[PDB]
Amino acid sequence: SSHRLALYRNQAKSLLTHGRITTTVPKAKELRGFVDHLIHLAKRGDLHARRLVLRDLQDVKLVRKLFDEIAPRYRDRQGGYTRVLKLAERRRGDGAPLALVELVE
Amino acid sequence: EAKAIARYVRISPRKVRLVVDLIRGKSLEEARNILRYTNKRGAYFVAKVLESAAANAVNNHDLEDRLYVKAAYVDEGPALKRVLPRARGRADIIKKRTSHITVILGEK
Amino acid sequence: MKRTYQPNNRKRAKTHGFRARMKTKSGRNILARRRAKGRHQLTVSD
Amino acid sequence: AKHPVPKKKTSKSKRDMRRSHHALTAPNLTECPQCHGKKLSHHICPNCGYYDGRQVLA
RNA sequence: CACCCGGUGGAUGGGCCGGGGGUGUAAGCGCCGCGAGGCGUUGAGCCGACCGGUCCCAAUCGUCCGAGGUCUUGACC
RNA sequence: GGACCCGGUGAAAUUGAACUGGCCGUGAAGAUGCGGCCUACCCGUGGCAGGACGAAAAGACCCCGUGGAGCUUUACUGCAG
RNA sequence: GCGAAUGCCGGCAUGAGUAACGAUAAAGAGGGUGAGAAUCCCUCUCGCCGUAAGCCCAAGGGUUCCUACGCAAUGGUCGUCAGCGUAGGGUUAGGCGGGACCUAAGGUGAAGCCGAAAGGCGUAGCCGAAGGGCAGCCGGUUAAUAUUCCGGCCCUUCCCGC
RNA sequence: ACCGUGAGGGAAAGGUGAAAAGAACCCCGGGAGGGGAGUGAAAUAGAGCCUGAAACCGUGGGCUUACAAGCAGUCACGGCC
RNA sequence: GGUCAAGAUGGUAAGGGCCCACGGUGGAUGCCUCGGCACCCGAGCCGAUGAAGGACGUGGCUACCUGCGAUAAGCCAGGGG
Repeated sequence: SSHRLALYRNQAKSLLTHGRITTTVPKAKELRGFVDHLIHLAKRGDLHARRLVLRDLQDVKLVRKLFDEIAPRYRDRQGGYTRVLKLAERRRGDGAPLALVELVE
Repeated sequence: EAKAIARYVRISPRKVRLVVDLIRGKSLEEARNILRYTNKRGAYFVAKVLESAAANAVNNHDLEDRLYVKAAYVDEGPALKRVLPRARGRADIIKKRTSHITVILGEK
Repeated sequence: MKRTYQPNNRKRAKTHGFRARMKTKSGRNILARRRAKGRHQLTVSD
Repeated sequence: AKHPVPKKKTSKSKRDMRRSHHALTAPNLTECPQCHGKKLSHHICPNCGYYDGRQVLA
């Protein structure tokens, strides 16, 4: 619900900033598509597009940064602008097989 | 052949138990990746008690590698008699069953 | 919840305190009781 | 409120027998990509960074 | 858990892409009225699993275990 | 949101003991353990309550001890006033 | 001279690696330290308060407060974090509060009054409080204090002299 | 110590050795704790460290275990050791 | 030498039951003592020249135990050494 989002939110956020973070299996598996999806919008690129992407992310700097910045570095492909890579270790007490994901580059 | 150990070891004797019951009687180096990349706690520990083990030998018990663990075991003892919620009246304590940890390291 | 413990310096003290016990027959009694008898300290001492 | 509780000393025997079906199974691990060593079947590591791309450190 | 299909000589996930379904014509500029709003562009926009394309992405590489063919009698080649 | 799978921790009353199946019969008269029989591989985890006369508590309902404790009146006696 | 008293005391197994993490106000990411960090430090998104999950005066508890070291156990997991360990250090007032003033309840209580003894009562006087009364305030200043320490501004009572 | 506001209750817990000579140094390790050396008559006498039994948890070995009932078991006959 | 058809025995144990060896956990135990218990002979008052009993207190460097207490591990005088 409000949480599913939130996530996708900040994760989508942080990420674009670095372009490959460290969350567990799933977490990543999703932040992908979405974030992913988002991308495809930076690609659309315009009034609208932006008015969305931001709509969620909320933040000029980026929002723009990507739409212009990265977007391009991608204008060509077909989704997938992300390469979700699992990881070797696992957060303690837990034992969760975290994992890392980036913007396929 | 030589051996590693250590009592006053805080931990689930049991749990521990699985630990070896694996890497158990097997090539040094070998399991040395079992516990390196296995899971559940103890490992860490378990590992440890393999290094001062492999060590002790070569060092003062002597032929490297060709070694392994002819045998490995763990015992419980000393408890940790632990107090909990008074039956909301009378005490109910558990016990972090201390934990011993011996383990062989003889040469092929 | 209001147990029955809320101590009250003023209170508890007063109420109980070297003196009093003293002042009293009884009090006095046991007191010098306790004293020898047991050792220890005493109320107010508390 | 202990409606139901055991009724007869569980029997070590059995007891354990129970605790019997249990057991571990060493990590299926493989061996380095070029990292040379044993890794978590499918991953880089404090030995790798590779896979195909240098996405790590050391 | 066991059970089914796939493991880049792949269409298995996602992604994208068409397709459907669903919401009722968007963000903007435009033109009418002091304003509120309306009318247009514009059945727009936006689309969660539904039908199906395309190797953008991610199923790399690797291990382990596994047979041999038990004793007697006879029936045929 | 627990419950389930992971990792970390890790109790608790009751319990002689136990590898504890159904039957129809039985015995102190409502039996997994005795007889005859029929089904019957060894272990487990997610469950569902029936039987183990399940747990809780040496029945409060009962009677029995020329037990006890409280109130009652034209019970016995005695004191206070 | 002991199974054996739902016996007493001590240990030790049960159920059981299932039941619980003490409010369904959620988090997640980047860097940093460390032998080792979901659980520490900085930082950036995000959620919950907001009549509180605010600061304040009390009463109660008394070093729990800060600072440098450290994690064996207590922290219902970790833990380099602590309101945990050791060591050092911290809170100053003519004017704030208590007394150096006042009494009601009440308590004491020379005299007085009655008890088998211990005791009972009890005048005046005394004890007795965020009730009465009383002479200040704003800024600064350390790891902690502050109407007390700084300083600027405002006072009171007693004493000696004239 | 500890529960009790109080009057009051009211525990547990002694033992190395001849004496410390109480373990310098080197090793794995964040440490505790474990491997050697040295004291030594012995340290499986080693720091809550004399004797240190049982219950109860382990590590290996012999035998034994998947058409099978009883805590028990004990009598017969058989194979492995 | 191959094929079919039948007929009977065996190995393989996830844990498990018994026997043996080696730990661990736990402290019984014997033996021991700076402590009691018990009975008998000794002895029998302390107090304002503020007692018995506490409070806070000095050791150079500190909680406790102690002996004193401000002239605080003690200050004088005589006997023993």
